[PDB]
Amino acid sequence: LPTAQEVQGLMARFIELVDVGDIEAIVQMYADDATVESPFGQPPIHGREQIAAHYRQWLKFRVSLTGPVRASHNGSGAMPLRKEWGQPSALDVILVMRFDEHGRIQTEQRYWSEVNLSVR
Repeated sequence: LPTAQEVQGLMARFIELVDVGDIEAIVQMYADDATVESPFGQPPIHGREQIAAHYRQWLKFRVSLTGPVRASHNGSGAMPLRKEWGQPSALDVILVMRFDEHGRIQTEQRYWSEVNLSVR
């Protein structure tokens, strides 16, 4: 499993990739059978093709870290971020990721809902 420093690096890079919107690079950071859990109790997204399709649908956007990555010794980490984007809207999110032996995202948990949305 990646160390804590490696997890920090990985999750930072993930943010960069989402910010530029490089879908292929994003998808490759995920394990081939990765699972992305939904904060809405919808079915999880499973596997690179579904993850790709969802990132393609999902992607006019700015994503940034609002604070340091919190890395662990168990190959996982959590980070706070803000997504910004007709009005000036923001969404506050926390992402939790568990990585496999190859430094790829094995599982992802996403924390946010409408209460974290600000339309201003």
